Amino acid sequence: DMHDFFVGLM
Repeated sequence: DMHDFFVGLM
């Protein structure tokens, strides 16, 4: 999901 893009920010 596009929201997963945040997990990659971590």
